[PDB]
Amino acid sequence: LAGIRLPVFPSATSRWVFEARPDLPTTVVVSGGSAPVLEGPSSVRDVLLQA
Amino acid sequence: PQAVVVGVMAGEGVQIGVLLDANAPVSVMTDPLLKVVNSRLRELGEAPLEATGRGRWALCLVDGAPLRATQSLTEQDVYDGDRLWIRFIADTERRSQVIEHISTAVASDLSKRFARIDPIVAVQVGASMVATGVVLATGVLGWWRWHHNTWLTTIYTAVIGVLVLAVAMLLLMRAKTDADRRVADIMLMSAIMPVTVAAAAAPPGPVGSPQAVLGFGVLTVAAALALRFTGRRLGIYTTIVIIGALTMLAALARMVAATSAVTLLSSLLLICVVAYHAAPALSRRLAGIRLPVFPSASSVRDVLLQAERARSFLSGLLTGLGVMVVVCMTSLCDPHTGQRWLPLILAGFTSGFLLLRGRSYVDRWQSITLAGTAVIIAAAVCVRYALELSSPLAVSIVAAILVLLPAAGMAAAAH
Amino acid sequence: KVVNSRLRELGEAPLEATGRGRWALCLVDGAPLRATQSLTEQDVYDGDRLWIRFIADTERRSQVIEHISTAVASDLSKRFARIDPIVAVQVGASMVATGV
Amino acid sequence: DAMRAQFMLMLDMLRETAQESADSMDANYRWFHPAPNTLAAAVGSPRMWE
Amino acid sequence: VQMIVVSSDLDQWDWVKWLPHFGDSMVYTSVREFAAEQAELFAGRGSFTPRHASSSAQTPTPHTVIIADVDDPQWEYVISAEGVDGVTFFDLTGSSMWTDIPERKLQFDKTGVIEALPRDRDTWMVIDDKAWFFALTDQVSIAEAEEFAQKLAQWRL
Repeated sequence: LAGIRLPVFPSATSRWVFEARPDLPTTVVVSGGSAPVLEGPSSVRDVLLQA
Repeated sequence: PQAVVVGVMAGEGVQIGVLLDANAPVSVMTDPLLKVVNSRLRELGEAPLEATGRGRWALCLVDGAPLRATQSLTEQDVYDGDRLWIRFIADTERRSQVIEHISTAVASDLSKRFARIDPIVAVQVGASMVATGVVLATGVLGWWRWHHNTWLTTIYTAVIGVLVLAVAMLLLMRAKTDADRRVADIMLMSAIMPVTVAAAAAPPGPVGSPQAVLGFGVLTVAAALALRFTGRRLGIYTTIVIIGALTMLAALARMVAATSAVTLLSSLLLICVVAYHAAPALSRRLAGIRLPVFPSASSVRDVLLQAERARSFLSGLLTGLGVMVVVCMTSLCDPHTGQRWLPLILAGFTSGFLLLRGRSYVDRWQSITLAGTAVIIAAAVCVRYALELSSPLAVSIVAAILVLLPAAGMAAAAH
Repeated sequence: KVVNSRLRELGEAPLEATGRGRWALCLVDGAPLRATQSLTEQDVYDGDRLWIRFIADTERRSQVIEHISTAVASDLSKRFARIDPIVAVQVGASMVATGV
Repeated sequence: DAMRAQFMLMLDMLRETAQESADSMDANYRWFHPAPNTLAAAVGSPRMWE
Repeated sequence: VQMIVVSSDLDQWDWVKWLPHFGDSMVYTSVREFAAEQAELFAGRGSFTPRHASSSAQTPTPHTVIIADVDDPQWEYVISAEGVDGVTFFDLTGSSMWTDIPERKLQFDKTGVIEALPRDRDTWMVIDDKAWFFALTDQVSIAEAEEFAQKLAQWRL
């Protein structure tokens, strides 16, 4: 119900790439302290709300 | 209007009076202001303020909220005579942390945000469970006395009082901490109920006026005795003493001789009406009684202890009077006896008095309990006139009345 | 003179005051500087900030200090005080909710 | 499933080892390159013109 | 380190007055003006040469930083000669002569995210020809700048 999604399996049709280009970081904002900041990838941040 | 005088708080607690420029932006003043306080601390011979690692100097309200660096002191809600705080705020910048596998991620994050069960809390649960168990036991034991005149109720309840009080005494003597005291207090308060009904059930024959005199008496005594030796939970014990005391006066009168309950009910209501004015004095004199000491927070200690004790007595006293008025008021009005409209309007004006009087006390809970005491009476009267003398108009009208009553006040205040 | 001259070039009104008193330099807290001593005698260096002020005869300054723990003063400001409108709104909402 | 369970446990311990090393770099880099807004208060410290 | 500014919008650089790093034994309106006073000293010798930590002990101590805010075409003399060692230029105009080299260009998105070519942490050398995400911008106001400069202006050797 909370949408926790278990990882998807590769279906045995491709080899593993040990080092693809890393995942892009995400930014956050606050109105009064208008200076933006960054803290991490989208796939990871959601889990903290999901739990 | 070019400058304003304010008291500034500095390191470890020194307060210094300063006259600030009313229109320059606050960020321009924070730097030279720090210099001045250091000069005074050095002349005083104290250690000057110093930075620690990474952070910045800020000027905040005593609540800690920082002032906007670009705004002028006059632009903000700062007036001459106010007080401010200069403070050092550390840097929060740091590396982030990621976890790749969702199961481990869930466990790690979730265990920091919440507190798990432990042996300290476990005991309070058990103590509360046994307390509920015994109040149910007296409930069933008390109900039997209403159909049978045998000695069973007093005999059985007596042993319960002894057993519960016995455990409570040991806990009270061996106690060391607030948690332990919570457990002990819960157990002790639970002993009052069985001991009380054990006595009131002893006089044989059908239940009535003669039995009432014993019950409310010992109850009042028990609460007073516990309050005298314990010195904790002042408010609740105070409330029990008041309802027990006033009920005992009526019971004795009713037991000896009383022409009607209406006479007694009217008398109590009148006493309570004047008692509200006496409540602040009672609290104030009661605070002088000598009983042990346990704080909720060298000469200052005595003043604060006295202040919180007095405040505590007032809330309980106010509560006890509130309980009595609603019981009496709802019993006094009637939809069939004579001028049915006379007590309704009288109750309204009586409610208005408390509704207005709530403003005389600054305390949040004290003002709220007073306010709440008025609202409940109005609703209760409508319910009485809705159950009895029942008809479509009455219920329809009572619903309209009850829904509009609070709505008008809230809307006028919030919009 | 140069400050008033510069203010006029900016289109700002020059420094002026009425009543018995005098013009002198002051610190951010309003304390005036010594009239007979060098800026080198005083603790002044490049980049410091100063104010020009009119010292009226009516001027009075506290010049007194006191000690009380800041950690407690800050807590006591919220630990117990008078009621707030936001709370009244929440209670009001609860009352009307109780009514329906 | 037992091999799977054991395998997962071995991976967790490498995670912990990597994390401590990362904190040491953050501390060291921050120790030499603070955020620009904090530089004013540090002017008197010996870290200036270092 | 010593710093020089060549700019037409002098109102933006007014705060520079307090800093010591801009002094001499110094803001210019054009390359022709800068050429008469400053270039006579610096144009005398050298060209750029990427250095390294061990080599740092040999390069001369006063490193010079120059800020470009004028877009004068007269700069071609130093740009076509591939600069000089011990100097560094920042182009605030985005002129075509500076803008024709990806290995030296920083691009800003509407969100303040900067893009550039990837560089190696150990040698700082460029490792690829395609531009990518680089850093989130940090910035300070003129007031903050003058406030910091005044605090710095308090000290001397």
